Amino acid sequence: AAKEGWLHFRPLVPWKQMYVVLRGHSLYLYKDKREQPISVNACLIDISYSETKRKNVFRLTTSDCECLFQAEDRDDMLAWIKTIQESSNLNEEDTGVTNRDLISRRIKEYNNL
Amino acid sequence: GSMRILMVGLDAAGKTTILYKLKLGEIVTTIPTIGFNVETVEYKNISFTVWDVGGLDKIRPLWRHYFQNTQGLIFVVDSNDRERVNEAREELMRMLAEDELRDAVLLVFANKQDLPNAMNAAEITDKLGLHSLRHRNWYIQATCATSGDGLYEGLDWLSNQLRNQ
Ligand SMILES: Nc1nc2c(ncn2[C@@H]2O[C@H](COP(=O)(O)OP(=O)(O)OP(=O)(O)O)[C@@H](O)[C@H]2O)c(=O)[nH]1
Ligand SMILES: [Mg+2]
Repeated sequence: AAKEGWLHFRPLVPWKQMYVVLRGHSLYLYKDKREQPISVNACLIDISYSETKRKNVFRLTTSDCECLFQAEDRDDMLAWIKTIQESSNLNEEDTGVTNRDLISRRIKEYNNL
Repeated sequence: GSMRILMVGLDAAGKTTILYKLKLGEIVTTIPTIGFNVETVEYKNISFTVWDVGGLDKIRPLWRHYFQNTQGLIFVVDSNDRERVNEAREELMRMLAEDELRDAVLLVFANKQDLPNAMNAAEITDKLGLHSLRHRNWYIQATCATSGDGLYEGLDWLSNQLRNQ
């Protein structure tokens, strides 16, 4: 694993505790650490300011989902964000295309909201 | 009553910091914004819906997706970044040439005034060529996003612009 640890999780598109393992660019969520995905090769990832009142939360957005993960502290959140970022194998062109499409969808939703 | 604001500028200028300083009264942890944050800020009986749009070079082509319906433009400049001030000028001018933004007033935040030898508002005015903007109300406001200095007077100016139309 590139990184693993407990995170509180809830989808946008109640919180439950999940054991999360990032392998390659696949994010695995396990109910039980003892019994071990979301592809993050093409994603947006940022600090959640207003989707939650909780601190230390990152918002993950892909073509298939949008969800919140709460880390133990600021450094843990930052370490998760960075490792997820670093896991993508997409080139500059494909990064630009996927970023464009994910952002444009997000603008549309917030122009509605 | 209400005012739609587009807040743009080069990456690292302090835009997200400004938004949440205003919205939450906090100095938030940030990473480069790939996309946008949007918040409504209530100030002196006006509801400012502020779009904080990422300024990384590769996503500047996306700025155009936010132009329609903006009443005020906030352009944030890192006053410590002498290396990229002309680049900031060029990006600003490109945006100001867009017909979707013809009616938008322009607020320039000369941010990071706390940093040693930061360019003052007078210098930024000169380096951005702001006087050449003869067909648009514009105003420059020196700021420190982390302390909040300058931020409310910027909102004062925007408020007067709304009120006067
Ligand atoms: N010294 C100083 N640092 C500041 C000030 N405002 C913001 N910063 C810092 O500058 C860095 C970049 O700030 P951000 O708000 O993330 O910049 P941004 O404009 O949103 O950048 P993009 O998301 O890439 O568009 C952060 O480390 C901030 O804490 C300021 O007034 N003074
Ligand atoms: Mg930002």
